Amino acid sequence: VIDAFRLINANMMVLGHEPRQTTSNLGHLNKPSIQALIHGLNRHYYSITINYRKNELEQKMLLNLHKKSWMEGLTLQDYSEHCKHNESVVKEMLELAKNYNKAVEEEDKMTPEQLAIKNVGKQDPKRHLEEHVDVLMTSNIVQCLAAMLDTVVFK
Amino acid sequence: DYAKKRGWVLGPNNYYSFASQQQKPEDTTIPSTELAKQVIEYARQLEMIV
Repeated sequence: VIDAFRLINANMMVLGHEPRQTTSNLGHLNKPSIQALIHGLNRHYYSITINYRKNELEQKMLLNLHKKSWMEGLTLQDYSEHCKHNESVVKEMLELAKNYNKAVEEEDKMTPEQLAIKNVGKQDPKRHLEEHVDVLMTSNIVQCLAAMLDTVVFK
Repeated sequence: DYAKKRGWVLGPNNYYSFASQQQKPEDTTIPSTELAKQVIEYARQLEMIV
């Protein structure tokens, strides 16, 4: 929340003259706040557009820098910390699946508009079933690939 | 005739020659180059559908 201002002289407002001049890049975004509009906005001063010209060189000392690594790209943590994670996620997905089965056995000859009618929450398939699959796939694929690389890069 | 090309000895009663024993030699634990291919392929078909 940063802003820049300048004054408008009193007598000019009484005369027909308005504060400035117009070309079409005035009106983007620059909706004044009501809070500011309560005080002397326009009546006493006007806002000026602001922008941050981040030139080259200082760009890279931020983008390619605040986050990075090197050897961290090849770390395994293959003990129980992995197997225990798998045996938590699959365990709870067992109940998610049983829920979805029950939640579809209804098979009533109604119309999906009525389904939306009573639809409120916990839409099993999309709400939960799928994110568990995506997480499990990600973790296991990455782990196996890293092990297969280290098995050849070192002896 | 067999002795000229085939193994063992020609009526020795104690054959001496080359052996036909076969050993798998599957000790190598490195199918890494191809198995890595397979895994990358699974990642390939988890994406690029939009």
